[PDB]
Amino acid sequence: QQVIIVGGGMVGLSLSLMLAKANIAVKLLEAVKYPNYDDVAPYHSSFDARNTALSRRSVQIYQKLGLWDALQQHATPILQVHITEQGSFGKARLVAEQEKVESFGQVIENAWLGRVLLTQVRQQPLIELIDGVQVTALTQDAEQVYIEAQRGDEILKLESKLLIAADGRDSFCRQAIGVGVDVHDYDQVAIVTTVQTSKPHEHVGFERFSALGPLALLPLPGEYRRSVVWPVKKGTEGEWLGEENDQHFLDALQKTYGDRAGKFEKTGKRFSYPLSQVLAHKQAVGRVILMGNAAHTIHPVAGQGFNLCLRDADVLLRYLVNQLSASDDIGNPDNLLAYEQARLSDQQRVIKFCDTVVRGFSNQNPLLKLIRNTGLIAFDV
Amino acid sequence: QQVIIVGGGMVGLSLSLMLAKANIAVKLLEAVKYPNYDDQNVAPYHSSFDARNTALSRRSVQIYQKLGLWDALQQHATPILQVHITEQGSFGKARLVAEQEKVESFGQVIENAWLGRVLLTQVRQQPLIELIDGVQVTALTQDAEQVYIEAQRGDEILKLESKLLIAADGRDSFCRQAIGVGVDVHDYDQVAIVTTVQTSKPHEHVGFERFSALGPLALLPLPGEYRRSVVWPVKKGTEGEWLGEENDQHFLDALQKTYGDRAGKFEKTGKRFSYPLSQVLAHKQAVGRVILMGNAAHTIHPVAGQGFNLCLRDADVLLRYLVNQLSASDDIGNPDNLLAYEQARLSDQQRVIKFCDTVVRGFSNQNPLLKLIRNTGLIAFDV
Ligand SMILES: [Cl-]
Repeated sequence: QQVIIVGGGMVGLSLSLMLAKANIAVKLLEAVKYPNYDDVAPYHSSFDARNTALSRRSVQIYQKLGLWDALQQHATPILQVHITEQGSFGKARLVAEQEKVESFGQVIENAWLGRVLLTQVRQQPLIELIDGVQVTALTQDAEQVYIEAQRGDEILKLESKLLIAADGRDSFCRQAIGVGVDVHDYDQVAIVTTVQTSKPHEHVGFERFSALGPLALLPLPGEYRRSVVWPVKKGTEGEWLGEENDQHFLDALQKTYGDRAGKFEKTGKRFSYPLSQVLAHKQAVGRVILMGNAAHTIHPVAGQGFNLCLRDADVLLRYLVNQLSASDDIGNPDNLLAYEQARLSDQQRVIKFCDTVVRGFSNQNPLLKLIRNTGLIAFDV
Repeated sequence: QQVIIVGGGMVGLSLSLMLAKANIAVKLLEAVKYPNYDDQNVAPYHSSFDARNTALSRRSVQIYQKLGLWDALQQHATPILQVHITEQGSFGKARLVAEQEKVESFGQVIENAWLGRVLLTQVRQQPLIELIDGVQVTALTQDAEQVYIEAQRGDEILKLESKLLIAADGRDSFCRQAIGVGVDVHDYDQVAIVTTVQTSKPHEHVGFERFSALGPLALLPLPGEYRRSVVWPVKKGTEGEWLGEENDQHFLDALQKTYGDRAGKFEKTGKRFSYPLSQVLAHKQAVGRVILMGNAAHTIHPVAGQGFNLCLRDADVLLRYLVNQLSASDDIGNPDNLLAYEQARLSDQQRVIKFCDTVVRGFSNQNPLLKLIRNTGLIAFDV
């Protein structure tokens, strides 16, 4: 092979497929052992399964890869958004209609996204899948990267002209190349789950600004299934978590939305992850490049930062293919530095956008602050 | 009498009525001669298409309610019950509809001619208000005890004294220049084109605003069910293609092209007034026994109401300082009491001025509804 990718997640699996499509062989390393579904294995969307909001560029990226036709089987589009409020300024409704395909994006089930990616990777002869290995050494010289993976008793020694590190927020390769991270924490915790409503969503996403905070209702592939996103202050998560508070969670959703979504009949397990940002100081060190959560972990945004990672993968694929037009060295360090410079503006804009979204959770009645900020009618403050 | 208000506009008339309600006699001066309405059938009241309007806040209506005047003022004042903001963009189409919860919260749009008529009529029936019209103040001096002014009627020279002088004589206030107070001017490179239009569809107390390349185009209701006020900020230098009788059809075509059929056909437009968006601030608002009120203290244009709602709040707070001062002294124009009032108003005026900058800077913001849909983290976008 020519390229080594450390980390076999959504980003790593997607990056290996883009390289294989560009006729670039790749060794993919992953710590966990993948399920070998060999007759066969029936996919069923679980109430406790996680979801991901894909942007239009992410859908287009998978379209060029020829994978969206399969990914669409368990992904639904968002056609409209309905935003409402009822505070000390009046009731207001914001309805936005989509007209271009996937402008509001698609909500895909995570289990289906990884299954399609894993199945297609195993069909590509240019991708050598090496699961059950944990990298424990990484060195560099002027010509190659050297890694030592551990497989129980065996030692695995590999080398390549370029190493792509996509091993998650707690990346091992990032600390091996001596790169620190900056951590920004927020006093918020996102409560996500999957509920079942008597009324179908009809590809409409909902959000209600209440005293409990912004309560989201995203459509799911199931016509009567919805994905809830509910950020709250740290410590307030215990009131809604656990099987003991299943109906209490449904009661808060019912009294907030009333009958706009019908009756909240069932709910799954409520997941909680603190809102924070883990940003690496650098992304390119010699012939090693950080991709995904190894470079930046931005969870509070829609898509959990996955759309930004897919853009990094698409752009890196171009910088490597264009480099191969000039020489046989796909791991040209100056090319990796130029790639990082080309991604700086988009990454900083998303990182700043994440700060705006989290600080916006405190803003109740934002539709009527927009009405006031027009200066058209006379409020009194 | 005892208090002299210089300026017989909407502010001076309101202030004189507020002082009269508090049992405070007041002399009111004005440069223009007022038309005694009486029995002259030649001149009743008409809602002219070239007349100005004012958006009154809830507290402003509450102030006129305490004065027993809103029952008559409502005859030519309409409430805003809904606000519809539309927007079209590359990503799609969005609409925001905001309704009213409590009465008067969205405000009332009153005709300026009717407001001045009711105020002037009520002032003339108030014995505690001495109305002196056709007088122009040509001199203003002051000592430790009184203010001295000299007004001219052409041949008659009027000399008046008072313990307190309330200067409400407009943006080019003579009293502000007499006490030696300069102004600070903050200018924007935009002017606002306002006018009154008539539409085939009734507005039904619904105010509209559409964002486009022309800038934010506002359509607000008026007392006439088919009358609407247009608020249109443009860049300085391009207001000529909309002003003038020869551009009446050019102006109506731009309204029809922006709103389509949401307001029916734009049948008729009045004269287009173009006033520059700017803030004129007096360096000081109180010097001795002279105090500035209205546009004499701060001319505020970009916001709805043209600062009038701020002036009524200024007058309401001023009455509280004057009434309490009279409860402990006979000097209603104590300079230190006026200075304590000015500092207490600094917070309100400064936040209105900052709100003006926020409004003006928002004109350059096209597609604001989509930005709100983006800034909530609901769906995945990319810019
Ligand atoms: Cl105002």
